[PDB]
Amino acid sequence: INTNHLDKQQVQLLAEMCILIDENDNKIGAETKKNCHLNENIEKGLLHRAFSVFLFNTENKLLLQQRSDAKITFPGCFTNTCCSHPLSNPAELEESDALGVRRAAQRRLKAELGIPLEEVPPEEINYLTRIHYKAQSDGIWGEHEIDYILLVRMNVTLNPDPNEIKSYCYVSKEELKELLKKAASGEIKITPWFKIIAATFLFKWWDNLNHLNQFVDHEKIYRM
Ligand SMILES: [Mg+2]
Ligand SMILES: [Mg+2]
Ligand SMILES: [Mn+2]
Repeated sequence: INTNHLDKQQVQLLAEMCILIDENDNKIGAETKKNCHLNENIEKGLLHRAFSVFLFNTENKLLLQQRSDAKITFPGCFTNTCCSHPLSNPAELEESDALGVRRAAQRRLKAELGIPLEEVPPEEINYLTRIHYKAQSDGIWGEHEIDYILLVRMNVTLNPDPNEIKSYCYVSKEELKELLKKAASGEIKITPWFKIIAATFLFKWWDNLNHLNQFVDHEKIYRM
């Protein structure tokens, strides 16, 4: 179907090749971003690899973004720092130490937020665990991913792309709770994966930013 009612820069990105995985995060093929995000294809079992970054500054504030109205899935939605997909190329397919996803994150942090690659090298990105989830944006578009959860603690310089991001802000624990109450009462919108992680893992990790190890689980894929 017909992507003419949609933003041109976003549409171009639909040609990007994502990693098709089985339910255990083993690579099984490669498919365009567009096909990976059609509900019709997700209903046929299509599942791709993804990542979510949560970036805290040195005041321990979480950087949140609001997705531009240009985004094809979940526009206008408040969400964690940066999400995307590792590309089906040899740089980002690399599975040794989840290096391919961490490289993908660094790349998207630069593309979405204008964060210089040097400010967040792949070593500064802490891969915690993975979550499997399925969620619809509308009738046509949706998500089905095993999402790599990445944490960064870094003071960064921002110049975000207005095509990707409507607004952004750093929040304290209490300010996010306040924001999550506005979401629950329909005053703003949040993405389904951010709701999932906020309800389940986020505040536990947040309380323990110095000791993130007890949370590192590279074996278990959490099913939400
Ligand atoms: Mg994104
Ligand atoms: Mg290797
Ligand atoms: Mn996706």
